Amino acid sequence: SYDRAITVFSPDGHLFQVEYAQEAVKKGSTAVGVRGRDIVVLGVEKKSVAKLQDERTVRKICALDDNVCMAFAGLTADARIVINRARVECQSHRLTVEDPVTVEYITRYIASLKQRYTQSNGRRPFGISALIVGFDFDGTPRLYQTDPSGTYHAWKANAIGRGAKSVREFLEKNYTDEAIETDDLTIKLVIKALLEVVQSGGKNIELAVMRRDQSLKILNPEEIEKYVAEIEKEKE
Amino acid sequence: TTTLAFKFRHGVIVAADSRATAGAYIASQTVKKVIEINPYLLGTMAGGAADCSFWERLLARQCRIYELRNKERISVAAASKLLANMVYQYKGMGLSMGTMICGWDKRGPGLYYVDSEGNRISGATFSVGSGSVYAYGVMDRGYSYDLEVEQAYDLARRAIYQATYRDAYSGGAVNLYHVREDGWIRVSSDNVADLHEKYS
Amino acid sequence: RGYSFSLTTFSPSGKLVQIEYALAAVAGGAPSVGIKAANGVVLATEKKQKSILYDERSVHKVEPITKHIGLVYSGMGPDYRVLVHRARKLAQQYYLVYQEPIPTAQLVQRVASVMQEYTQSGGVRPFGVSLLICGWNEGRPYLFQSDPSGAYFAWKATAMGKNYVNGKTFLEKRYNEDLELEDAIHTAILTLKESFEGQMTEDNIEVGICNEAGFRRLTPTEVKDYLAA
Amino acid sequence: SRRYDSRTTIFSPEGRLYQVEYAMEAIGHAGTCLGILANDGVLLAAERRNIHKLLDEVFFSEKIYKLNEDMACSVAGITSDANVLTNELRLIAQRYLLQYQEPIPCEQLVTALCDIKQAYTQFGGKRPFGVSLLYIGWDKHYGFQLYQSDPSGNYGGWKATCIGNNSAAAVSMLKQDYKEGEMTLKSALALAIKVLNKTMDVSKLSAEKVEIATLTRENGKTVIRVLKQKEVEQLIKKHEEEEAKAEREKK
Amino acid sequence: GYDLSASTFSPDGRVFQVEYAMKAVENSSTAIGIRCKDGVVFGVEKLVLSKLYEEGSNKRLFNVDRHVGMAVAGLLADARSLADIAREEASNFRSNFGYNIPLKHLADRVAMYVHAYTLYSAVRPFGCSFMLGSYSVNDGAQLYMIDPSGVSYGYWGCAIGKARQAAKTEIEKLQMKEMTCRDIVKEVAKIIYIVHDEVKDKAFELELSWVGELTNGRHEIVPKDIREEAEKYAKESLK
Amino acid sequence: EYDRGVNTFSPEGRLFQVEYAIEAIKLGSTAIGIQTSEGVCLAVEKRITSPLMEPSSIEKIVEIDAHIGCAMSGLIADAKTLIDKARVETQNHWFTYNETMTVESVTQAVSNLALQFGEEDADPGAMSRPFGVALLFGGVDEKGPQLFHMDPSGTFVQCDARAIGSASEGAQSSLQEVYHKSMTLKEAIKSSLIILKQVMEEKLNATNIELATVQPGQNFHMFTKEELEEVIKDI
Amino acid sequence: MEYLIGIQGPDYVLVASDRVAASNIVQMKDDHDKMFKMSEKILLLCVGEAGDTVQFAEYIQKNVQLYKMRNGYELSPTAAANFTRRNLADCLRSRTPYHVNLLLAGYDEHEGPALYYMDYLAALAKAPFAAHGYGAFLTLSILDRYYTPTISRERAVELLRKCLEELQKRFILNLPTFSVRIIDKNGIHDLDNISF
Amino acid sequence: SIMSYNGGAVMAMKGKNCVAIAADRRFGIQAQMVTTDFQKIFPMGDRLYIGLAGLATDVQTVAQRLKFRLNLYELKEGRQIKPYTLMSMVANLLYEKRFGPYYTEPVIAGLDPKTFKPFICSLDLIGCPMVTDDFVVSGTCAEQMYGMCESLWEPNMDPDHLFETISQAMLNAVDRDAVSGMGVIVHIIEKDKITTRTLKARMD
Amino acid sequence: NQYDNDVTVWSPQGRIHQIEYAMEAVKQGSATVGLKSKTHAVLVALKRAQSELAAHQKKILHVDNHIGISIAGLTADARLLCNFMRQECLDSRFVFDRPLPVSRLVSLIGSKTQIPTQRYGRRPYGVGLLIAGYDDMGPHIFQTCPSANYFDCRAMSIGARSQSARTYLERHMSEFMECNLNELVKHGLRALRETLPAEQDLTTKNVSIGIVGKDLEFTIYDDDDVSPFLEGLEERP
Repeated sequence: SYDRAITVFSPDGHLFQVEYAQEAVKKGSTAVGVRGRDIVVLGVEKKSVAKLQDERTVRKICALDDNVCMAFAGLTADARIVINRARVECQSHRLTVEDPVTVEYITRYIASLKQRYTQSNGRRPFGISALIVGFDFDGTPRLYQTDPSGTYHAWKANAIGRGAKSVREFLEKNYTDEAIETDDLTIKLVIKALLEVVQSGGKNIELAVMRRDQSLKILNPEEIEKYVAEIEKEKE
Repeated sequence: TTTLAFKFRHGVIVAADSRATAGAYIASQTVKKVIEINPYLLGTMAGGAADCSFWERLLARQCRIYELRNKERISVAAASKLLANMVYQYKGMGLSMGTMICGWDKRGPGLYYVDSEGNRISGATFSVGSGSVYAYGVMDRGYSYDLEVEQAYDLARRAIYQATYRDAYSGGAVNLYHVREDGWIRVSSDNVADLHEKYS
Repeated sequence: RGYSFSLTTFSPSGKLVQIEYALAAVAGGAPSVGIKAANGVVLATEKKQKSILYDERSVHKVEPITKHIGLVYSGMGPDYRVLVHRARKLAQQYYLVYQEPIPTAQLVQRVASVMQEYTQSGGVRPFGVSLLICGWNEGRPYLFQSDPSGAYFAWKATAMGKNYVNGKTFLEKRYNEDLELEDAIHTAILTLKESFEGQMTEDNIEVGICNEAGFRRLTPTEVKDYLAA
Repeated sequence: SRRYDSRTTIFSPEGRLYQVEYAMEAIGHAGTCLGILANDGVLLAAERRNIHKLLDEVFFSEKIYKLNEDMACSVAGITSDANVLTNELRLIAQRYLLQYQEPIPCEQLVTALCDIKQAYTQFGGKRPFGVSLLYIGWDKHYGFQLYQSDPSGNYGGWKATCIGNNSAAAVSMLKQDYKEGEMTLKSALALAIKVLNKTMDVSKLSAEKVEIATLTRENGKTVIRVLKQKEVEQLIKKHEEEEAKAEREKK
Repeated sequence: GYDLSASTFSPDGRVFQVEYAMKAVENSSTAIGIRCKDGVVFGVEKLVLSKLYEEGSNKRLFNVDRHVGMAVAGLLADARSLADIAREEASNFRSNFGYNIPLKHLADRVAMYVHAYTLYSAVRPFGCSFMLGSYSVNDGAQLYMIDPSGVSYGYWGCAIGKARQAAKTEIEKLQMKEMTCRDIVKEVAKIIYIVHDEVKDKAFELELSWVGELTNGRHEIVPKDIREEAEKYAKESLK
Repeated sequence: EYDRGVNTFSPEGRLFQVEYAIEAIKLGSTAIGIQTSEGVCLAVEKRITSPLMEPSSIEKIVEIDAHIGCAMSGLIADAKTLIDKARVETQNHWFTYNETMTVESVTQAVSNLALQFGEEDADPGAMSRPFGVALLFGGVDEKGPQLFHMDPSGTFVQCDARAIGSASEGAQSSLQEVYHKSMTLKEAIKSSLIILKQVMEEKLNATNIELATVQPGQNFHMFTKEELEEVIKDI
Repeated sequence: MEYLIGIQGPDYVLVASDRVAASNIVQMKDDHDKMFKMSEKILLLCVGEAGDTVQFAEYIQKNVQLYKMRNGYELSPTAAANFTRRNLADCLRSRTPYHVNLLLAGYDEHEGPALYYMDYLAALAKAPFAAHGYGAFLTLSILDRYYTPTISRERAVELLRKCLEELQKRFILNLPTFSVRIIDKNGIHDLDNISF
Repeated sequence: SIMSYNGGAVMAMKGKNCVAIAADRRFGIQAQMVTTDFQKIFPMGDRLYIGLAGLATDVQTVAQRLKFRLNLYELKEGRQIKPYTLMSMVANLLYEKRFGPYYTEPVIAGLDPKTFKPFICSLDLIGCPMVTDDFVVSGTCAEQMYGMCESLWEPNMDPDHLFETISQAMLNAVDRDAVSGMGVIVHIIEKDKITTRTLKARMD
Repeated sequence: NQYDNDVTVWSPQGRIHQIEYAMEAVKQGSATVGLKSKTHAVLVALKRAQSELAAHQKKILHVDNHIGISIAGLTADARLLCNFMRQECLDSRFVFDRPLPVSRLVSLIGSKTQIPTQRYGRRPYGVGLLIAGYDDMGPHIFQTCPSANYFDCRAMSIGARSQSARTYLERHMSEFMECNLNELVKHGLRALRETLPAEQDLTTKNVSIGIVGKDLEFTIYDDDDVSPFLEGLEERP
């Protein structure tokens, strides 16, 4: 087998491959996740609308299990690999423990996988960062982030990919108990947050929501258009 | 052996004899068949004592590792499934094991019966052992979900006593355990001789 | 153990430079030519030797993979030999499985798969040969060229080695579909004469033919008779 | 030895794999291939880049590669890696048929091959597969589908798309011409010929320099067909006549 | 950069890693083995780096089987590993074929083990050249030397180390074939003493071994009495 | 560059990767631990990057067992594997020998993992590089309260009080100034938080630090926000 | 031996099972449920050796639900049946054969209701009605007599009750209560347990 | 025996430019009929049909493995398989599991793709092929089928005579075997068409 | 420059630079002194503390009842080699029911250490050990290097500033052979103290002693127990 150290320490103690993979994440399409009391929202920026793409195939917001969902930035193929591995872990965990997987558990599994690739022989880092949203058994909303490094944190709201720093500053300013209160307000908040980063606006975003004891639901294009028009009304 | 466990409104009772035998010879009359797997759930022994002890101790360490990793105590159902999956690997290799994994969780009081054959089942009343057949009848007549804690203690103690009276390979002292939401408590250990004085 | 990293990788342009260098190695090899007649297919190559001391009969560039398939090369002889060994093994695996002789196209596909394997596998250079594979199956002739890359092409007629472009032009000028195998042999020998750069003789060339009977390499006497005109 | 290692897998300082990109440049040079979805069918059309006179023509096609009863694929890139990938695709589909006794979904097969292609990027110290191939198929769940893949392992679903030489100009022409939901296979074939004439350097589409294939559902069975030289010559003549008629409109 | 691996050639067809490994043995102190009618005698100029080290430390006369003995030059670690390989080879031969291994076969096998390492990049050439010596009534006395390359040849007399050439000049003028072991040990001692350099090397301990008919086919260290007589003769001859 | 392998000594006798990893821990957040006769304290600075990041999830102190807890600095993702081994090792010790595992043994176990990294000729699953963390293990055993520091080099040393992370040098100077053998656990907690307040860039809050103690009587216990607020207001 | 029964209909499939579990001479549990919900519109009824039933069933369950998760649609009943048949047959000659007898029931929008039968040897057969266990011998003839391919679901429930009554009358073992579930286009619909 | 567990019978017969293969429909356990619509004859080509009898699990498994291998072969080659080639592939498949055998006895019946020359053969458990010019049979009722086919078979039968011969033979044979019956399906293969029929039979 | 980075590469001068660097690794370590007499073998170490608060890093380890080691260099590699040695001695007692000979053990250490020096993607064990034990032959002291060569010593020191210790030991070697245990350990302590800086002096905290003898199984005398041995030790101008 190809046994080689792709990742190694450098002078000043930085893992250059991990940093470069985070740079690769930065290039990717924006994603934004906003935790909410009875809802958790995920949004993602369509890199471009080819006008020939089938919208179904290109979706970046995927259900790891019925109770948990994720969105990603970075290399889409690597994202698909980790998504499938997390799905099989979800099913195996359910098999072994006779209970649904918690968001912390699946986040830890994805993080351990990414960290293994950062330290194992002959494997590059997974060039992705993921926003993992789900509802715990109690119904507590959960939002976590993962990085190529393997570190994982919980965020009340966070963004990944291109424009992540700017939109993160924006929702740092704009996050409040008032916006979290209404599910429509959470959706409008994330739509605004994305609207800064995406120049085209309107149909250039993909948005999804999950509610307590509900499956992942992707809003219709006309529905997000209605929300976007609502934002236009709010400005005046 | 005779072991007994049932669920009632104020938790789960677990009872067992203290006799261990090799053929006819009674090797020990003071074995602690109820195994304290951890502070929050506990198990019983029937069949091979070595098999039960070893596999339940392995379950104990796995449960503690799960607690440390997930920062929450394992559910009784999940622990029963860990034990079942563990023993199924060695199916057909001579393991003789009978276990009743008893505890609380978010569900409520939980009682699961696990076997070397592979059965894992939840039930309000279970009894596994040589004298389980005798214990079952008295337990069934007495048992109700609405039962006082003292009444349940009496039912379990007398059930194990009658099973010891009829069955040759069950005897010694009736250890009794009560699971409460905080955790298990070792309520009594009565010798069947003084119980024979009491009941008769 | 052995190295496990691929020695061939894409260059900034998008080219596998090791493969193109192997093609250059093939082009430097001795000429070889193939022509597909209606009733057969002929394989011919120059067998020029360094000196009279060499025994021409000892080794043969034209070799039978099977009763009905044989192939010839231009390039590196050792790589050619390991390839013909593996090709014979592949044909025999096919025969053990299916109990019919391997079709020419399928054998070409399998050896091309091998050649691709050594392109991408770790710590191995590409093969330094291009093979010409001739076969008769289902009452039809076949000629195939397999490159170092692992890509196979079907030719009515073609040339390899030195001056292969000039030879291909000569064949395009001189080829007709209705050629019988004898006339096709004469044409291929003329092509080799185009670039032989010596006095041709039975010893210094090889010819091989495939027909309904099967693959066979012409004897020295037969190629002498053919060379007479 | 580290000294001789090419280190295909490593990231770049900018964050690019760069072997995948270099292979995409290779695919850019290759023969043009397009696919157009239609209401009643889907087509594959491609340039026969090898058009030497002496070359024999004995095959289903040079680059149409039937993979299953219900799907086929066209190729642009390194032909040997393409052969390997198509063999792997057929094995994957037949394994699915063995397990489930149903024909494989088109997207599922595409995902399996793309998982392999990604895996070559992730690890193993091996060169990426220098192939991009178009997939066409029909499945019970979604109907007629057209998919594309890349060396990176990313895949997409396209109503119409092109790969290979001048794929950018091809998609630029396709976007204006394509009518979403209003295309039939005949109009799609005409659009394919127009796009092929635009993309291909040859002033005239010879009808020996193209291989065109169509997938359709007839009587509950997929039929994958390669249009014969007479049919494609008729198409090219009809396109030339239409271009002349537009030339009449010009004056 | 043609000398950084043993899976490489110079443009003039030399494997430089092996030559560098030969420089390694040329650095280390001389060892001489002289064949004779009765048997083989080995001698080593074992330098004492520190006064602290005990006598017999860094032994350079290994015993690879009852009937055969090794003498080594170069890296003593590599020499110890080669001695382990030779011992295993002799043991395996006795196990399979039922008798004491012949010296020629043992030398060939250990030489092939050495040669295996010059080929590949992953492993480096051995940093030891060593001599094998044995006696058997059927085979007679035999002395073989194996270089770091893996070449194995039979020598009536041999030397390995710093003063290989000068030791060979002295060894040539011996009439070895007529001589017996009892005189040959004295000759070995005088040659070791003459080749030793007092200035460059602070001190040495003459380490001697023989195999032959006098020992009845065992490699053994010289008895202290005979070694003392030999050393006295050597210092007398040195003048 | 990849000019040199993972396993190569420098001319000065130091593995380059180990040296770089010991440099890497200096990037990490500061932590302090103190050993007292009444127990040991473990304290860390959370280093909250942004306000929205929920401060609970940062876990730079963890429970290896009831009688051992440890705190970490450096690449915490690397520390996750080491604490996993520590947990399974102490539980294996309980399973086999029916007793608690001493802190020296646990630190010996986790330290054994380090310096087992190799490019090749190692295993199918093996560490390519050294671990990038330094861990402070604290627990009470038959010997008593003990604290051990495990570096990326795999050298484990018992220490009365130690600081690991970015400001470890100044924290160690302050700890040498403050510490005395007769120190009580409350005074040690106060002193540790004082030194953490000195080094921390952000002003100390209940949110931005984490503290835990394990004492002879009780298990490893993490001070809740109320306890932190009480102690900090006391400061 | 536990009893499984299935009766297919025009637009439905009815499935029923005994609710007992037994150790030697004693029924340890009276509410044991032998129906496994592999997806929204398929059920897998499982009887056989102890342990093998639950282990194999849960494996098939995880694989089917993983298929749903990754693809976005559910396996059809026929595909699920062939999948479990494949997994069972693969282990027949292995070191770990599953002695498990299955009855798989499902509905599909395209292909309508389907009931499938598998033996421990892993031979798969679609059936209009089928049963497993020793009670199958008693009850199949009643199904043969009174079944019609156009039976309404109420009539099917009545036929099921007839078969279970025959089991009460003749079958030596005690099977006091039986679960009943029906799969239709809407989904799996639980029905009141037939009881005696 | 193991093969008698599920029963079943298959027969094939050769006529003039025509082939006929027939088999019973019963799927059962040792004495319990489960279904009367088991597929023991699988179409392995445009005009090539394989019929398997033995253990039902091995019947289905071998059919599926053969279709896997054959679909790969046809896609790679680009040509439909020849009957002798299918025979050899089946023999290889069975002999790969020489130990732990598949308990099934194939009967392959079809016309050549190009020549349209009738072909029939049979293979044992471990793949000894047996090509035959008149008829081949496999199953529990093999002796009955053998005697009946020996008597009724005539050389150069037309399609109608082949149908009548094989139909009478299968009916009369399976009626005298306990574990086989419950109907018969027969496939007559001709160059221009395949016609399948179900026969009236004693359900006993 | 080119030759140093890998162990397999032989330099043009006939040397492997990597093993020399590994030897520099042991030179950069807390000093130890190994010493023996006719009836006893002692090991002494300057346990070195990183800080006033820190403990001094167990220099002396137990291999078996009759063998023990003093480590210098990378303690992780030292512990790995110690595990190997302990397993070898355990296997010897299990199989043959005898203490493993000390010379045989150091031979096994030599082979194990030698295997990395000759292969790719592997490094020398960056440790030098001083091995002390009592066998049937008598007291033995052995030194091992990162290079697999090992030596048999009357007395020896390794680590930082150990040349002065070797100087004192070479001067006083004659006295050591016929010596009581207290006088021998005191000699070794003086030799060790030579390496220590002039500002610092030996203390109960920073000294560890390891002793094995005919009747004494290998024993490590700690900070409290060194006080009898360092009760003398007059002065060090």
